[PDB]
Amino acid sequence: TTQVKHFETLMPGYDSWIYIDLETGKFEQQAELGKREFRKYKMMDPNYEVVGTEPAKGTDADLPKKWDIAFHITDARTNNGEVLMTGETDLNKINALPAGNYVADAPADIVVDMSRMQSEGVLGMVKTMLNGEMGKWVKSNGMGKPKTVMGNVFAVKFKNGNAALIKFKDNLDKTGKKKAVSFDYKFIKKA
Repeated sequence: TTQVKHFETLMPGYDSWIYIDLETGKFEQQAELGKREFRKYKMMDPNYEVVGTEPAKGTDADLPKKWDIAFHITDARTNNGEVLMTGETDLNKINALPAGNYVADAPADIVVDMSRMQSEGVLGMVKTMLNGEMGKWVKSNGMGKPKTVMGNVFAVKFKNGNAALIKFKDNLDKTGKKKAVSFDYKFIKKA
């Protein structure tokens, strides 16, 4: 288990991801590459008509070479990882992954384009993979309200045998106007 490391960055827009290599602390930015569906919604109902499509601009082969976890706004994805939101809130009081119910990534739609939501009630959506558990790093206070960063340490097991313990710090910049992802973490290299 490494010392505690830190990661922080201001987030890009709805059409982009950051990909974090937890081992090196480095990240790369990249657009969502998946095919898009423009959906017109009849009032927060899941009933919609398809009004447009743009083809995919790439495939998973185009993804950055080395990454463990990834963020799109507040959505989270792992590179073949399983996540458990533990009950621990002090990252200094934990140095190994506990037993429990670890959650794999599952199919999910993300919002890639929200520019025509006000004018038309249309959203560009892409079908991708998200990790539902890690997604809990921010808790909604209800719509139209700033979310709150949860204090819990998240445990992450990777297929490759590495692991991490992550505690989120911030989802906004200092002004509180711009999105961000900030956390402290310990990396546990497969021995």
